[PDB]
Amino acid sequence: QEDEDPTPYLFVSLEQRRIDQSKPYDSKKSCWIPDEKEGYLLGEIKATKGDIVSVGLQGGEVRDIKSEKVEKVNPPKFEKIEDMADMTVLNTPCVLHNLRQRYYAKLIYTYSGLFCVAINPYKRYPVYTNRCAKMYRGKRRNEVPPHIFAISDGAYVDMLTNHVNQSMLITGESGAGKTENTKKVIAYFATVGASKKTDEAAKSKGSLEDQVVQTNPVLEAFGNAKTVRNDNSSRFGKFIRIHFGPTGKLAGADIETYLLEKARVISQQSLERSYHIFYQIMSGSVPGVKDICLLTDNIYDYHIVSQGKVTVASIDDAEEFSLTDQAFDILGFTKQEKEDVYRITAAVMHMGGMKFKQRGREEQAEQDGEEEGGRVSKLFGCDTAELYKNLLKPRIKVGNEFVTQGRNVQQVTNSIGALCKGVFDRLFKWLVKKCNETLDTQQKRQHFIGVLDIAGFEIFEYNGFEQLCINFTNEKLQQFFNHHMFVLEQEEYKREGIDWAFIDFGMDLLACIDLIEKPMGILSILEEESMFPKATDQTFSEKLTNTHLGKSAPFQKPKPPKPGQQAAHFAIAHYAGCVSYNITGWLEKNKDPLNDTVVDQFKKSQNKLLIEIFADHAGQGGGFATVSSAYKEQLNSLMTTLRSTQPHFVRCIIPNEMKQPGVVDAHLVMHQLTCNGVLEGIRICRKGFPNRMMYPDFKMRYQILNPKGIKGIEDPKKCTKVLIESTELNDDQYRLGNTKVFFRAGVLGQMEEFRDERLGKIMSWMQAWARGYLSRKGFKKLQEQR
Amino acid sequence: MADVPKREVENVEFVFEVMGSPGEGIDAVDLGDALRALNLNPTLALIEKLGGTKKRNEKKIKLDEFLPIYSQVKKEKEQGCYEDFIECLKLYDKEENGTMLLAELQHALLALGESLDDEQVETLFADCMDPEDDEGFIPYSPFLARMCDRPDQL
Repeated sequence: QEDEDPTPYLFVSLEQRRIDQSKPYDSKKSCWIPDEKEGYLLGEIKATKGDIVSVGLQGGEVRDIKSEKVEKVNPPKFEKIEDMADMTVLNTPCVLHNLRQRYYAKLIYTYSGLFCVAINPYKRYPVYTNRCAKMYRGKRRNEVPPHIFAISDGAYVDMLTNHVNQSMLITGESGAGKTENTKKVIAYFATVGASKKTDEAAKSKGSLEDQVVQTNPVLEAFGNAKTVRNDNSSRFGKFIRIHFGPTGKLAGADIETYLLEKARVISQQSLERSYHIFYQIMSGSVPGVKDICLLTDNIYDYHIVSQGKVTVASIDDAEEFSLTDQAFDILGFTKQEKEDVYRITAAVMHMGGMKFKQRGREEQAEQDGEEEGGRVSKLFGCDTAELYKNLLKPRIKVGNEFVTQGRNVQQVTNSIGALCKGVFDRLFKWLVKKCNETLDTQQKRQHFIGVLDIAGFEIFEYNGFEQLCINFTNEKLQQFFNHHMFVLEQEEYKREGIDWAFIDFGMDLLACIDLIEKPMGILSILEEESMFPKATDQTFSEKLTNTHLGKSAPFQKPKPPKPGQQAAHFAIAHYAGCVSYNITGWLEKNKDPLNDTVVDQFKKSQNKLLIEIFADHAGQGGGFATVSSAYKEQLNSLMTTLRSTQPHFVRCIIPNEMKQPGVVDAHLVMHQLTCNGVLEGIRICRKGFPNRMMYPDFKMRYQILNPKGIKGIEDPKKCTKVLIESTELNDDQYRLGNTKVFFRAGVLGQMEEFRDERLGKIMSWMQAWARGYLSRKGFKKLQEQR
Repeated sequence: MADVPKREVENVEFVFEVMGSPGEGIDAVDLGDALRALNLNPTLALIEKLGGTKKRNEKKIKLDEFLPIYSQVKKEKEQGCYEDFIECLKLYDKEENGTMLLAELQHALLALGESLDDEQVETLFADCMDPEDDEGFIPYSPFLARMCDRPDQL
């Protein structure tokens, strides 16, 4: 085939650019106002009566709106600008407008400072071809149009130049194209890092992209689930490290996983499923599996995975399991290993069906049947009578000796749930380890570029324990971004010889992070409540308010509810907005008591895979044995890994919920730009001097404001100084750097007004002389014929 | 009226002979062209401000009524010149070598200020513009010298 020219999908043409920049525009009347339907509308101020502005809209409507809601517009010079950090007006409607206008012109990539924004076109644009990729090899970001390839190549160069590992954090909700963008980043590194050895094994093993994708059926069967907002949602953070050798060629890859949503193993909301694997195995599409697993044809026999939905219209679980079983074969799992994976997965389902009861007022619990336990025992290769004994009457370490302890119905029931989640979590870890063996090339690993995929900030009508956890995670991730931007800005100002006094932009998020994680914080209070058997949801809610309301700035009263249901207990001022949290059940959800006696039995059972996945357990930060403490531990492990890399940031956007090309749902995109940090980035950069022009560019642009003043001055820095001083600009509205001039927000908009007025006047003169030339030409014709 | 040098009056009279009628004078729709015939270059805004019209036979201007108009335009001073136009087109001279893209100048004349039409630019370029490069560049100093009748700049 021939690669289509990517120019129409990356560049604004010279012709189009001069059309945009000469468009009529009134700085005094143009404005953005909010609108319920379109998010924002472009308007013209018709009149102002005190604080009330009368704004004309397209169509003739005139709307009275308070002045505080009337926002400024960017002048035509900044139309479809490639890096929105160069806009003189930096506000939400101006960001939406620039993104929208580029999208309408088939341009899906836009920079916003460090961020590279990719808006899914729902069309096949020729932007991933080799022809396109070659445009970006070794090019600086400002030498070529915006592209994820520019970010990818930049991380590659920085790795080779700085000798430091890199990270690429890619965000995107369902429909945003995050998966496609991740595949093409991997493919891009496979291109610039290709070698005689990689091209050799590329016909037998396949390309790096194919090798990684070949792990999807396994990792997604066990790690993905149908949520309310996504039929195939990843329930874990994934860090794909792409390793390079001492000469910058591919050196294999490995996958690290974080924060698997263990709770989903034993609990589902009414419109969600558990992990796909449970329904895949139950489909019966692979002969022999269900017999090996002792499974029935009735999903509702297994309560732990049948509390919400059990089928999904867009998923053929029978076909998926056939592909999952094939992937196990392709990935080098032995027949025995594969069937033991199935056995353990089914044993988790059976464990959930083990019932217990109380006889009289005796606190001790006992079996309520043994059929379910027997199946667990067969699959795990352990003794049934011993399993119940270890569940009903475990032994605890009291110093030297082991003492038997009693358990009631609730205590044994909670231990089952913890065992179901624990086994599944350890099985998933092992599956990742096995998948990484297929990505290992034994080559010398020098540095890596790691691609991070982890769920983004979420705000729902109901925000529970899981919302706080992932929002806690994204607060730390956004602080990570703020700090990186801070470091680079500090280096830029030093490099330019301009005074810098700003505090670390990450400090802005610290009060919220500390409210969640520090002692006496939210998670700490939750963990400490378990030391009080009298504790209830209200006792916990009261201690949060008593400790933090009016004392921790990010802790706020919850929004008033819609009827009684929406009633929440407290709110947090996150970077992405105020979030109200309902603490119902948090005390129960956070308990995670693993029965060490049972684990010891598992470690001596006949199922060899069960032994392996518990290998690092030797059974015989905050609150011990809680979900919150384990969550904090893995989050800190993730952040430590990231803080040892130099990061890059890609933001994938879903423009509309119908997959329609060329349509931008303003409210939907605004919500994403708030959750993915783009607007936080705007908030930071506009605080100082966001806009910067090289001195030759400034002189070229604004020389007309004082041609006499700069006559004969060769140095463009001196010319810039003369030109600015000849304007009415305030002395503190700019900064003169070594190689560029810095400007506060809105100042270049004023320079454009000066330029427009002077250019329009002189052009009218020039055209008046043109009409005089053509007129005197025609007057000589009349003078001769008369 | 009576405060114009006699030689200048004779030039005006010659324009009125060619353009106007002995009795009525000139039609107000020709005020701009009459001022241009006298080597002035008023903007459309200045013409309109001084009584110019857009339909013929709506207004007539006698000689004695035209002289103070002519005098005011001739005394008005910020009306542009070759040197101002050089500085203006430097805004399109990235290489600081006295050249610009022909397409940039055509767009500017058709989209900014008191824009011309395609036919006027075509005639203007054919008479005053040198051929363009393969890159699309032209020297704008010779073009302006011819348009402004400044042979000293050639």
